[PDB]
Amino acid sequence: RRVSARMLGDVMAVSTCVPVAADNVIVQNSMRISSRPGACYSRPLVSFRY
Amino acid sequence: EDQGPLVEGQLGENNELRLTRDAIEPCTVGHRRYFTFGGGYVYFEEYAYSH
Repeated sequence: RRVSARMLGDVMAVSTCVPVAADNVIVQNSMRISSRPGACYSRPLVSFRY
Repeated sequence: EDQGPLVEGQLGENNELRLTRDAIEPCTVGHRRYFTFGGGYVYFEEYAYSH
């Protein structure tokens, strides 16, 4: 099942993720960081509701 | 050997014994890590051995 993990050394931990419908998610028209010129996010931003 | 002197080292992966201690990282709050040791594991919390 879809889960998130992080190395706990030689073993891994796991947490169950909650699903979200597609209609409850939207991508912004731009990524631009007006507060810091020269810095750009590597992935697009999003806004959603559970 | 059974009668040999004690050597300084650090544990590694898959029960590997490293002779150099250089895997230093900044201390993080709420530390927690299992590490393979022999046939089982060794539990650590806040960078302190547990059991």
